[PDB]
Amino acid sequence: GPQPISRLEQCGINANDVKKLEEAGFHTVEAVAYAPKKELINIKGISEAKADKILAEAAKLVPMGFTTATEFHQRRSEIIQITTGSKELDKLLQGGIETGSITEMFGEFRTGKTQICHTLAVTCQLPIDRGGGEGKAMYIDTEGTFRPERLLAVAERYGLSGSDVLDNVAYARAFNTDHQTQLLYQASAMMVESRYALLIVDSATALYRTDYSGRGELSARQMHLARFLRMLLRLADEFGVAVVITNQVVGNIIAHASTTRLYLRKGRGETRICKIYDSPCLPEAEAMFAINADGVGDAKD
Amino acid sequence: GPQPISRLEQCGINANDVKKLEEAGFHTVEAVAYAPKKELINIKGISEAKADKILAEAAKLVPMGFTTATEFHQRRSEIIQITTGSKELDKLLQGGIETGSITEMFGEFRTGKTQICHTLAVTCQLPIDRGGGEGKAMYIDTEGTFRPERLLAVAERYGLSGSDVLDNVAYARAFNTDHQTQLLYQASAMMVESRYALLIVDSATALYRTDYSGRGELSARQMHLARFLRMLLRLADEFGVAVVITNQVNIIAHASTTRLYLRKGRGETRICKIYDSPCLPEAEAMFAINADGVGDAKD
Amino acid sequence: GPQPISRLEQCGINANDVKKLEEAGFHTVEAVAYAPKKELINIKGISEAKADKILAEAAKLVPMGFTTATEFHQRRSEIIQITTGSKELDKLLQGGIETGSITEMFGEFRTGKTQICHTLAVTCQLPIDRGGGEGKAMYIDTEGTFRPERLLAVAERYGLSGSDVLDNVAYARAFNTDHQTQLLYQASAMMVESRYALLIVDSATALYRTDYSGRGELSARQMHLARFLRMLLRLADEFGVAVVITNQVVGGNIIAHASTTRLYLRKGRGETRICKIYDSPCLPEAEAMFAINADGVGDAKD
Ligand SMILES: Nc1ncnc2c1ncn2[C@@H]1O[C@H](COP(=O)(O)OP(=O)(O)OP(=O)(O)O)[C@@H](O)[C@H]1O
Ligand SMILES: Nc1ncnc2c1ncn2[C@@H]1O[C@H](COP(=O)(O)OP(=O)(O)OP(=O)(O)O)[C@@H](O)[C@H]1O
Ligand SMILES: Nc1ncnc2c1ncn2[C@@H]1O[C@H](COP(=O)(O)OP(=O)(O)OP(=O)(O)O)[C@@H](O)[C@H]1O
Ligand SMILES: [Mg+2]
Ligand SMILES: [Mg+2]
Ligand SMILES: [Mg+2]
Repeated sequence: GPQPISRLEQCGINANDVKKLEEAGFHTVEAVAYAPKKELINIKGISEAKADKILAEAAKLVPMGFTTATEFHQRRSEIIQITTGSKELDKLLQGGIETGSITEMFGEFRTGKTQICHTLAVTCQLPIDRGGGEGKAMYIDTEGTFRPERLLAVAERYGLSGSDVLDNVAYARAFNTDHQTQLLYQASAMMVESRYALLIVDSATALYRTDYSGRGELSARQMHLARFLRMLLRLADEFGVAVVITNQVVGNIIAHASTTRLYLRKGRGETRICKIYDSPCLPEAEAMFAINADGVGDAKD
Repeated sequence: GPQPISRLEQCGINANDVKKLEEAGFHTVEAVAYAPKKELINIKGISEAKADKILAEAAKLVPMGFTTATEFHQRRSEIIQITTGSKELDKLLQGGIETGSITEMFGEFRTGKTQICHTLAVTCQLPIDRGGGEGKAMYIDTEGTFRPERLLAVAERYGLSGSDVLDNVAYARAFNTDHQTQLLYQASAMMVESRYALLIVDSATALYRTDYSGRGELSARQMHLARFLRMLLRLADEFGVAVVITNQVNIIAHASTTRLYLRKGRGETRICKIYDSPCLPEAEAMFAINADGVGDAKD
Repeated sequence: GPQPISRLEQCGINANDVKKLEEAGFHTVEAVAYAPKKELINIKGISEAKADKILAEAAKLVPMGFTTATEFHQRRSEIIQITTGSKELDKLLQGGIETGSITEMFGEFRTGKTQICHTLAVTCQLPIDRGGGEGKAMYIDTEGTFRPERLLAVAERYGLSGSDVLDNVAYARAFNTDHQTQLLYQASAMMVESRYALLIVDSATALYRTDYSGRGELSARQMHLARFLRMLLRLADEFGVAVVITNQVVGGNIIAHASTTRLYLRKGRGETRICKIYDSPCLPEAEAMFAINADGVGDAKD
């Protein structure tokens, strides 16, 4: 129950004003309730009086009162944890990737940040009883490393139709930072008509280094990156989907944006070691995994 | 003895005018005595004549004369200090978190600002004789980092019923600065029916960076934050509860009474340092983050 | 279908402004859509208003919306894979050299970086049904190791006219880094009038060590190399040709994401050589052995 924006018109908001909200980026009742007063006023063709009518009726459908901690604890029992393909890696995450939050994977090059994303892009279509999310996947690529054939190998592992998996994965390559943020506007509208479960941005920081290379323009890219991260957190709270982003390390804005940070480093041979950095519920522990032809699997020395 | 506002009606003020004061945020005689003349005039449906009647009769129940330092010293002896879970950390605070004042914890990410809040959200329910506050907990979250499972582990450490602990913790996530301030209005009404002891805002500065990002709007966000901090100080003086806020790293200079700096040590160990304080000396203390909550370091 | 830049003039942009885009390096509508806002504004005689009209109308011809994974799978199915001459080496690359992307071959001296380039310079002229690209070859040399006689021996192996093979190979030796980058401007104009299929730069890192030898100039050569690498990746997306560069490792961290497939070469017994794949999004870490024969790069024959 994400409260479609069409129900906001039933409260009293005229249908023409709803069109302005959809083109602005708001497609749910929870989105306008998330927005302050200044967000609706800045929209073209919306006065302060019209903004107050939206916030009042939006709070009726989505209440924001105080709830008991035992109630929010039961809300965590309804959270879906997507498997990563490795049993030892799933134990490290106390179940898997938590939906509705941003997960950051920072590590050296060639470690396997992109490989983990391709594996998760298929496991989200798995049934919920098998550790999936029963939703479509969304892959935003910036390195040119997207390979649909790698998705077919993961589908064969769990016995899913490779053709149906590719039909449920949306792909788009961002050419620049302005294009990278612009793709999120189309992403919000697509998640309203169909159910998605995973949003992948690989890489989320590559385009911010090539465009703004000067020293006086450092504050400019930080303003653009902060605005890009805020839209990711809004989409996570809006649709309850898992957000996975990659970062290349040879960065203080992705501190509070990410809810769970993962550090990847290379081990002996094809084995890799993963460690949890920042997390509110998971303890600092490590787990070993490997990168096989079937995707991300368990280590087999 | 904070003089509830119901006694103000007994002096001569009609009860209907008192209802307008409660909807504004004033629920005690000390609260309306705290407010100047301009605060009551700005309230809808209150004239200057009605405001003068309130302040005059409020001074009878709450006098504003000079008192001996030994008398105010005994009033500070009644202040409750909530334990933090670490014995070395409790010694640093000369007892623990002081109720009725704002405590700010500023530090880098992953230091443990949220972990201290979850630990204090359970230790505040302990009996006062056991180092608690004998009151419910209130958690206002802005990062999405609230974990009820962390509260259960701390409750099992001190031998408390996990179900009863979750029933005594109020949780609400603020989506923006306007929503963050709006939650305090509901918070004041909840503290009237039941006794609370701790108010947590994590983070108190995160939403003020996401909403107001421009440069021409810099003066606007400072006015909204200053008004938010004054409401926290008003709630602390009104109900005598502890206010704990986190900040990720000038307006919170005089607003905050005790500042705590957190930095990471080797492994799971953490180091805490006191920044600004009128009674606590500049000292440091070491603590750890265990599965049972915030405990002492054990090399 | 890369949408040539001449179609951008049909939308409303005057043809004279399009001429400035060709002199800058943009020859398709997908190229100006690839470029951000700052790239077009920095060009002499182009204002922000003219740049906004280009980017807006370019998005109309080349949409930048989300596509199904099955659609991008068919886009990779249309990519031409040029054979390397060794059957075991072609199996290692899941087909051959991928066009439209940069392929790096880093290895010690005498391993065979130059020999592989000469072999690919002839196999690209083969028919696509025979594993070729049906396009001309372009060789940018920096070591003075270009030998047309090696091209004639490879042409005799595949039964091609040696005279016609030499007529379809463009050669130019870069004397310095500034000359190395300047040759790419001439390369873009040549690929518009005639069809090319392969661009070879051997070596792509030799001139950046001899020219910039000081320590205070280290940050200067990295800016020039990074700008040079971006132009190679842009030409690959623009013309859909394969880009092969060689590097001596006694590599750089800037060619990390720029290169799509890295190959490591080491010497075996005799004339045999061993090849290994380093970084790749689709190819697994595996090794393959090959040899250097008089006919070019062939399979190992103990
Ligand atoms: N088909 C495959 N089968 C098995 N293993 C593979 C396959 N393809 C790639 N790998 C392995 O996965 C790794 C790929 O690393 P990856 O491309 O994910 O790095 P990355 O984190 O994306 O770095 P960057 O994005 O900065 O280039 C390689 O080291 C390789 O060993
Ligand atoms: N179950 C657990 N057992 C032991 N330690 C834990 C457990 N869960 C979390 N931790 C530790 O507590 C820390 C949590 O950091 P925390 O989330 O408090 O940072 P923070 O102050 O909220 O930073 P920010 O709010 O700016 O993101 C982690 O570094 C982790 O090592
Ligand atoms: N006509 C030929 N017949 C057989 N083998 C040959 C012939 N010509 C050259 N070779 C072999 O090919 C190899 C050439 O190595 P090559 O010049 O490709 O090294 P490289 O990778 O260019 O090193 P660098 O360019 O860094 O000096 C020689 O070792 C030689 O044995
Ligand atoms: Mg990658
Ligand atoms: Mg936190
Ligand atoms: Mg060579």
